[PDB]
Amino acid sequence: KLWVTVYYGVPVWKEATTTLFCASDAKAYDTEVHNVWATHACVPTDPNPQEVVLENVTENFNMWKNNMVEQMHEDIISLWDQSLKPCVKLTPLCVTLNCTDLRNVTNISEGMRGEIKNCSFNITTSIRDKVKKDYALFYRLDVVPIDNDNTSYRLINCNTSTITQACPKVSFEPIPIHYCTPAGFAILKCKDKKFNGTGPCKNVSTVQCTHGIRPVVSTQLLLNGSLAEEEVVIRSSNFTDNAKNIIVQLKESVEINCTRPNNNTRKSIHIGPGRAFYTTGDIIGDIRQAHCNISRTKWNNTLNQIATKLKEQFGNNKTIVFNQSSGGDPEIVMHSFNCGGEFFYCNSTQLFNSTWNFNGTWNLTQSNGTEGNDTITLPCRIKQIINMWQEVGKAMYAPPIRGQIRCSSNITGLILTRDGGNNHNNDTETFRPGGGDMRDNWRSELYKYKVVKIEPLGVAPTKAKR
Amino acid sequence: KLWVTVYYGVPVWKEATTTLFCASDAKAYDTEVHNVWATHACVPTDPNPQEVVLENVTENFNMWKNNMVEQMHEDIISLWDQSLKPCVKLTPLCVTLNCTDLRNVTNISEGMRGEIKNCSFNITTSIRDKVKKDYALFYRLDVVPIDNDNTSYRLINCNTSTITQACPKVSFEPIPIHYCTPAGFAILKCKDKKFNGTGPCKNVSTVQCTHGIRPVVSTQLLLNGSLAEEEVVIRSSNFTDNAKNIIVQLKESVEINCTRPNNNTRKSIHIGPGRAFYTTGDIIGDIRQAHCNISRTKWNNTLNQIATKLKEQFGNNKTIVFNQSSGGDPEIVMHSFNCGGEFFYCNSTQLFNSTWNFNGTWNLTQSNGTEGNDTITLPCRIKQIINMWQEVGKAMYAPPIRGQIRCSSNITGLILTRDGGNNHNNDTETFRPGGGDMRDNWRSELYKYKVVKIEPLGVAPTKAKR
Amino acid sequence: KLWVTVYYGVPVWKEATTTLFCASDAKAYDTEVHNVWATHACVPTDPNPQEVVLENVTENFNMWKNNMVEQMHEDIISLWDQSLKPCVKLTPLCVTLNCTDLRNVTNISEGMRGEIKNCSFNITTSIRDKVKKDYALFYRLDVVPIDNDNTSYRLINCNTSTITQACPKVSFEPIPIHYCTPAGFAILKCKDKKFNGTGPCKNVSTVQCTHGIRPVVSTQLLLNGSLAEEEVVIRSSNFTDNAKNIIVQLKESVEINCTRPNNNTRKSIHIGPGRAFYTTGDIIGDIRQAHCNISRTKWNNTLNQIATKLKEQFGNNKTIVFNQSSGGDPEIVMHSFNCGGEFFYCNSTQLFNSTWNFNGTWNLTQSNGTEGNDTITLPCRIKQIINMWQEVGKAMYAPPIRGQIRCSSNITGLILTRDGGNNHNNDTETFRPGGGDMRDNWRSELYKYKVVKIEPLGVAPTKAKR
Amino acid sequence: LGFLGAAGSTMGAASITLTVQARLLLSGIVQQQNNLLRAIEAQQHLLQLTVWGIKQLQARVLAVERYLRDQQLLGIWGCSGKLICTTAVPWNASWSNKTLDMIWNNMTWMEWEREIDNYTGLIYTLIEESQNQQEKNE
Amino acid sequence: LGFLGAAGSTMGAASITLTVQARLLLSGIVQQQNNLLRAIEAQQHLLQLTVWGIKQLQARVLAVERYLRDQQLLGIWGCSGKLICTTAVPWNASWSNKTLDMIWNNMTWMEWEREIDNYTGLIYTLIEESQNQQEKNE
Amino acid sequence: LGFLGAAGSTMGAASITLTVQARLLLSGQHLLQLTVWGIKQLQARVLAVERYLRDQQLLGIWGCSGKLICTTAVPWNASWSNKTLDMIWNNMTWMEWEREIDNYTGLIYTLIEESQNQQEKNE
Ligand SMILES: *[C@@H]1O[C@H](CO)[C@@H](O[C@@H]2O[C@H](CO)[C@@H](O[C@@H]3O[C@H](CO)[C@@H](O)[C@H](O[C@H]4O[C@H](CO)[C@@H](O)[C@H](O)[C@@H]4O[C@H]4O[C@H](CO)[C@@H](O)[C@H](O)[C@@H]4O)[C@@H]3O)[C@H](O)[C@H]2NC(C)=O)[C@H](O)[C@H]1NC(C)=O
Ligand SMILES: *[C@@H]1O[C@H](CO)[C@@H](O[C@@H]2O[C@H](CO)[C@@H](O[C@@H]3O[C@H](CO)[C@@H](O)[C@H](O)[C@@H]3O)[C@H](O)[C@H]2NC(C)=O)[C@H](O)[C@H]1NC(C)=O
Ligand SMILES: *[C@@H]1O[C@H](CO)[C@@H](O[C@@H]2O[C@H](CO)[C@@H](O[C@@H]3O[C@H](CO)[C@@H](O)[C@H](O)[C@@H]3O)[C@H](O)[C@H]2NC(C)=O)[C@H](O)[C@H]1NC(C)=O
Ligand SMILES: COc1ccnc2[nH]cc(C(=O)C(=O)N3CCN(C(=O)c4ccccc4)C[C@H]3C)c12
Ligand SMILES: *[C@@H]1O[C@H](CO)[C@@H](O[C@@H]2O[C@H](CO)[C@@H](O)[C@H](O)[C@H]2NC(C)=O)[C@H](O)[C@H]1NC(C)=O
Ligand SMILES: *[C@@H]1O[C@H](CO)[C@@H](O[C@@H]2O[C@H](CO)[C@@H](O)[C@H](O)[C@H]2NC(C)=O)[C@H](O)[C@H]1NC(C)=O
Ligand SMILES: *[C@@H]1O[C@H](CO)[C@@H](O)[C@H](O)[C@H]1NC(C)=O
Repeated sequence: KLWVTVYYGVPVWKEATTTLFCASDAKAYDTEVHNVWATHACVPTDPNPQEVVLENVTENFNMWKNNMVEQMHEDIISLWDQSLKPCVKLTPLCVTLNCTDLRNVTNISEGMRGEIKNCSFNITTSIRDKVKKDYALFYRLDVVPIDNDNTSYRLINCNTSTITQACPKVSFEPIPIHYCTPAGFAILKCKDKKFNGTGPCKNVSTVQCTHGIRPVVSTQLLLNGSLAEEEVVIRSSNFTDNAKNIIVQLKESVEINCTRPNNNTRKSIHIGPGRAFYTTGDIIGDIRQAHCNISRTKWNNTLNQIATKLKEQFGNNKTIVFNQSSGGDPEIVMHSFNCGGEFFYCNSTQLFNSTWNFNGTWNLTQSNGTEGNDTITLPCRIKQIINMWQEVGKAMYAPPIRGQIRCSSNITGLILTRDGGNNHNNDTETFRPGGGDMRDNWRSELYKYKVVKIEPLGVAPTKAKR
Repeated sequence: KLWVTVYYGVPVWKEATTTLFCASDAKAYDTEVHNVWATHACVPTDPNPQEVVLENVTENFNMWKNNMVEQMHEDIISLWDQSLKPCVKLTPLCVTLNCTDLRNVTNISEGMRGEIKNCSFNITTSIRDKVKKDYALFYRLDVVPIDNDNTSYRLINCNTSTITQACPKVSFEPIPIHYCTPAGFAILKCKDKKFNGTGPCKNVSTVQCTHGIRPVVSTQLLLNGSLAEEEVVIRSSNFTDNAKNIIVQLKESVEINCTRPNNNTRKSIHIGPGRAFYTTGDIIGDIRQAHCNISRTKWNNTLNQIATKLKEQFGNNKTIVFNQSSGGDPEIVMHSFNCGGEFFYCNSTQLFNSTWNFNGTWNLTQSNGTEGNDTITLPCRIKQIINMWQEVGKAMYAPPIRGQIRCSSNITGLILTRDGGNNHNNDTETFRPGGGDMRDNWRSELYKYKVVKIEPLGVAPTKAKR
Repeated sequence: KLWVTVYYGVPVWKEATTTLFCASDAKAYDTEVHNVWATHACVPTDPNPQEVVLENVTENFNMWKNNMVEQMHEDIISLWDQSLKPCVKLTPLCVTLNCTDLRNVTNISEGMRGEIKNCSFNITTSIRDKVKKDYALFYRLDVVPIDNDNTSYRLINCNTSTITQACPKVSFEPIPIHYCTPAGFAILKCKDKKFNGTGPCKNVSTVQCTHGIRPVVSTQLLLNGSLAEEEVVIRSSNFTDNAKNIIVQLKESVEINCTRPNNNTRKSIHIGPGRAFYTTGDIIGDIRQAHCNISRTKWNNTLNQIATKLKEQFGNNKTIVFNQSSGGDPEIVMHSFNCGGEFFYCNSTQLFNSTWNFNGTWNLTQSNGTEGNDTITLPCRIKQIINMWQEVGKAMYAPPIRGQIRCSSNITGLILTRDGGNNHNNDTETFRPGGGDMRDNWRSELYKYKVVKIEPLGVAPTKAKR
Repeated sequence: LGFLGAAGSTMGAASITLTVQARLLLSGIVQQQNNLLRAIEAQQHLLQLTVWGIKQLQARVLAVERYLRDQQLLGIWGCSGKLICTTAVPWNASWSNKTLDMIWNNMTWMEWEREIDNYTGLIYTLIEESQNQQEKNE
Repeated sequence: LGFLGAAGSTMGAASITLTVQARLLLSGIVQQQNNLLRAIEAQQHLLQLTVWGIKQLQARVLAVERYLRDQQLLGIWGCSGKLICTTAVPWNASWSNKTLDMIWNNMTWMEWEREIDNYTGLIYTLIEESQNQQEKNE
Repeated sequence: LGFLGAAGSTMGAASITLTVQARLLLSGQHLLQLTVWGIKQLQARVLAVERYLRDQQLLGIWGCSGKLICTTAVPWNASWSNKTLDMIWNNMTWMEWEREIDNYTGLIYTLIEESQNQQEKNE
């Protein structure tokens, strides 16, 4: 016969939900200037990560019902909300605008672009009685013609919602963040080389904190993200359901060199007591449109790796099409992202123009001597006013940045969307660029982790009497 | 000789104060009525309430200095304030109004009521140079004549303070709430059939959570409340102090059938980016004034019941008088309450017109065959703008409700006010309807409960040496 | 041989930092009047202070890097911000003003002072449609000549900084506050008769809480403050450095009698829905400048008391000089303080014009033949608009106070600044009134206290085996 | 569940049987209900600084404070064990000159615990000193 | 640090001289981490309330609540001593008609407890009764 | 006598009065609205709790589990400012004992808990 015996601290957990906090070690905290929203809050990261490897475990994972995704989704949203809340309100600047073409019709170097507009307008000063007729510069993407008049114009989202400009001191440069659980919980990491996103996992490890994510939001192509191993891996909730999105993770980084070749002046006008709207003073030199530099050979090779895996997914006998984006709002239709606090919108038509033949590929572009037409130049433009992706209202103006701007980053993943139709016997599966969701960018990064609560008390029948 | 011996968990409580939390079952959450001024914040109520009978205790109670009254008072105050705080601000609409008759002079069915006013006015929208001459509808109770010309009007509360309309999605239907103490405390319930409100109590029962209150605030009357047993009961701090109020608890429910016989249209006009004022579009059909249906004999017999208890209170040889209230602000002067998100103001005269003699009563009207002039019809009217009862600021506007409105509820209690004067030898004690206090409605509910802290540790000499 | 033995609850503490809370006593809560400062938030102070004297202790102190001085300053700033945050906003009243001399030219009793200005202006009323030309009385300090000419005026801060008037119901009368630590910490008090601010201390005591501070912000002077016992003590961060401020504590109180001999009317004008600007109605009777009354021989006794201690600091053979600050901000240049919610600015030039000599000093004023020219009378003036001392923004307005204002307070300490120059062989050390710092006022109050964490766990070898 | 129903019954009669049986029904059931409520609340989440979230947060903070305080009190004087604990302190008859039979089979807890509301502080401090003497011996 | 690697190991083999030492090492490590967190935060005073400040405070409150739950249970049924603890209730073999050696050499803690959850109610209630029993035997 | 009264006295006398300090650090205006000092007090009390439970945890994890006094099995290393007994008991204070046992105190703590695990392994 037996009497139960208890053991506190047995290896038992249970799939659960809880709250998490961040960690920004100390490199961001060292500067102590232009503090980013995340820097002045996160607890210093523990210098030595602990990753205990688990054996003889086949825990099931499913990233499409991962609680930590939604939680961190509303986290980032609320953080931006409070981070921008206290600074300037831009509601009084919504008036009629009297605009000219650019600085002058005198153009050398592209011609009539229309991207400056030299708009003039009557405004009220800090003193209630005093009023002044002032002028400012605006891009085509930041102004709508109104009253059927060549001179008349207004901001885009006046008749819709409100605007509050970004608050100038704070930087928009992301930093790594480590989610760490409170005691009594742990995070499980699926370490397998290949994982489709749902199912049992062989290589399982236990950690107390995630690796730095460095939160970046982009449309069409992931940036400064993580890399796959030995191949490109695709994840979908239901491949047969073409309505859902496709997640692509690449096995090599791709260097992207974007720049804004324009010398800028930050002219500051007051509209109130503390209200100091910041606009562009002028441009020194020619107006060269912002663009991104990309290698041709590398792009082909990586996109061909995608082609093979995508073929493998939906049966060998297929022909692949990469049509451009159907339409809609600017973010999803045309590649957009952030760089040095300036939001770039790049026309990636030439990026997706490919029709792999069931019988024409498997030969990469191995051009050794190139020294020439090898850079893919992207026509990129600027929008200063950006609204909430999901919320109809809640807009934000971007203050201009003085001087020259240039980033260079690491393309690590793509967002794809299959469109059905006449592809059954044609076998012409068409994939278009996607985006517009805040959760997917991070779904691409949190699939490997899942949280479990730790229940240490355990019972075992044993013949020992007290 | 003895040595003290200690016990942990002796039955010892003590008069105390603490914080409490709510428990709204699951039913409102099972309906997703979108956070009706207190839904998702409450913990699920325990399935099985525990009401341990107390024996051989004569615990004293006094409801007039029960603190939880005040605590839940301020709870309700802040809870309502935080619900209406994030939605629409309604200052800019305060202008001059140009108003007609009702909608039209074509009246069949009551004549010149004046309750629609088809008021027109110039206003400023989101874009602040396109003045819009718009119209809407308002009741005679909602609008004051400023400039006694003919068609010059303003919203009553523009001299006083500010207005913010109720936020349309949230409903107003109250739901039961259970106050529950944290551990280490308990609530004592006086279970006696008749209790005057202060003194020792014979039947005591300890629970941990109160029964659902379903917070309802009404004046001159108590609605969907609790019932007494075997008799009407009557409570007052100092009966001789005629200045204090009188709370009356009834032993039967009384059915009341109130309705708003008008088909309504919710016309929505924007005054800003997110600012969308909601007004009445029009009325389909005749304009029948809102009213409440009440049985005669029930009312008469229950009024007889109260009178007998009242001539037990102040000596047998008395003559009873029920004059209408003296005057003052609309709430206490004439009856008012809420129904389906519309605040009704019913003219309370036919109710309190009674002079039950010292020698004419003691026969209830048990009229069998009635089938006729048996319904007490109440002239009821609408006010859309309601202010804070105690503070002078903080007023709200009530959005119109489309379609037909109709409630039917259970009258359970009364508030009365003794007026002194020439009643000494006349013996003509006069009582009028009261109200205007947020506490008393709930004083009528929380009289039986009182909170006590539990300190378990107790000492007692005993001859046992360690 | 030995085995370590653990002991919980031993006298080891450690230099540390933590958070503190205030105590206002039960009586402040009992008054329950307008929640002056933070009367309710403060916990009721303990009836019985506990001050365990510590012997055999030489603990070092240094007040210049005591963190609680910084903590107290930030706490006071946050409390003031919370108090003024919901107060009426005063941004619209900033217009041109059309001003006469004061009221009338019928002066008797000082002549052309200019302190009323009976300024008229054009301002919008609560209703946007109606605009009414109103007036208001303003002190000469409040309005600067603007647009030159003679009859155009505007408030000192408009483009530079917004203004929000003090909420009227709250009062500024300070009350004692007791900082109390949470458990696990203690405060050490240096009880020595004379302490120069840094070094070891003999007489020490551990206390549960600090004594009431009754925070007072004053310039060039200290009012309602702690008094040194049996000596006058002079403290400075660097005696060698002239720039470092010098703090002088006194051993006797000095009675000061300030008043505002004018009978005032609070005329209230609305500028919005809840916006009710409060201005002065008029003055009943003659207009007399505010005047503080001070005894001669007593102030002089304290001037000689300073002299002796000062020439004991910087070497015997010196000649002492008292000069007023030649250039300063209006608060910094002359004396200012608060009284009954009215900020007085007095001309303390007759308190700082003394040239103490090396010979003939040490003889006090024993004038028995007084009853006469024995009162130093201070020319004092009024400013209603006061701005953050440090931040260039956030200015407040003082509402006028009806009737007569009078104070009588307790002068206890000084702030002085040494100025270097031709004083080496001249030996003419010159000292000037100081101020303008929020910390220094409370640096004197918290000099004797310092906080230490308490770590109970200690380990010590002992030969006992388990 | 398992609340105090022995208050009416004389201190002694409750102490002999009811206090022992109720002890666990008072220590475990109350804590288990609190644990279940916390677990459902944590899984539900929606814990924002709203009018209600702050209230229940303070509620559970108070609960843990009161429980921990009792454990510290029992632990400091040697009741690191359970309900029943003797002591070395002799009960001074000057505090209360009453026979055990009257104290146990005539008088209850509430009435008696109020009667010592002057001697109680003296009693506890003496318990601490006796505990120190036991520490010296061992 | 010190997280148990016995999650894949067979409950019985892991329990005997393979997991007991690690369990206490894990507790010591979590205690050290908590101490490091509470000291650095007190030195920085960066705990001012903000979204992240609320998120970390709640997490700390949850952690202490949970640990106190575990210790509370552990004490209230008589195991105030160490992780391993016996008890008096005979194990009704009906719950799982299975033999000891096979279970110890083949079954692991996670899969073990998930098919015991039905009878865990019964065993814990029997335990509290055994506590009552021995306390009214003493 | 007193919260820090023992300080001046030698460690041995401090041990006799060490229970008055053990009663301090108890860590216990019931409503806590988000106003000013109210929340300051809430944060302060929340800290104090961790302080106690940290010290409590160490005690239980060590071979002590029981307050005010607990003895061990690790021999005291000469290297750890060894003196005599009359020196370390009748001559010097807890406050300034920490001064020389400070880098050693951490070494001693690691020693005690390793031995405590080792004795559990032997049992
Ligand atoms: C605060 O207290 C101080 C201390 O009492 C007051 O200032 C003191 O003022 C006295 C003078 O009233 C002064 O004593 C003089 O000291 C000088 C150097 O030590 C001496 O030179 C002087 O002798 C005479 O000559 C001076 C001119 O050189 C004259 O100014 C002075 O009045 C003396 O005059 C002599 O002759 C006349 C006519 O015959 C006769 O009436 C006089 O009595 C005298 O015989 C004095 O000895 C102190 O040195 C001063 N002390 C300080 C510290 O300054 C000060 O006024 C008080 N302030 C207030 C507001 O009350
Ligand atoms: C509601 O209940 C009351 C209580 O019965 C009813 O009141 C009254 O009933 C009596 C008996 O019918 C009436 O008395 C009459 O007295 C006069 C003079 O004494 C005389 O004509 C007869 O003796 C007659 O019985 C009495 O008038 C009547 N009211 C009074 C003043 O007490 C009452 O009718 C009920 N109904 C309603 C709807 O009010
Ligand atoms: C300060 O300036 C204000 C103006 O802002 C003066 O107020 C105005 O004073 C005049 C003269 O008394 C008032 O007119 C008078 O009205 C009465 C009543 O109808 C009438 O009988 C007189 O014949 C005369 O017309 C005027 O109403 C008043 N306006 C306001 C808004 O108060 C004020 O007198 C000045 N005070 C001083 C001391 O200079
Ligand atoms: C008018 O409201 C407000 C407007 C602005 N700021 C506010 N701050 C608190 C408010 C109230 O809570 C309040 O004053 N109210 C009165 C009592 N009330 C009722 O339900 C009720 C109304 C009429 C008759 C009987 C009961 C709830 C609410 C409407 C408040
Ligand atoms: C309350 O008091 C009554 C009256 O003494 C108790 O009823 C008696 O209790 C005793 C012992 O408790 C029994 O021996 C009697 O048989 C009971 N009956 C009578 C005569 O009333 C009652 O039990 C007490 N309640 C408690 C538990 O406090
Ligand atoms: C502080 O230390 C001094 C010095 O040891 C103590 O004074 C001695 O106290 C003992 C007993 O109380 C006397 O026998 C000695 O004559 C005292 N003087 C000496 C040794 O010079 C003092 O008691 C200590 N006080 C505290 C509070 O610790
Ligand atoms: C346990 O006993 C039951 C009796 O019905 C039997 O069916 C079951 O097989 C037994 N378990 C084993 C594995 O022997």
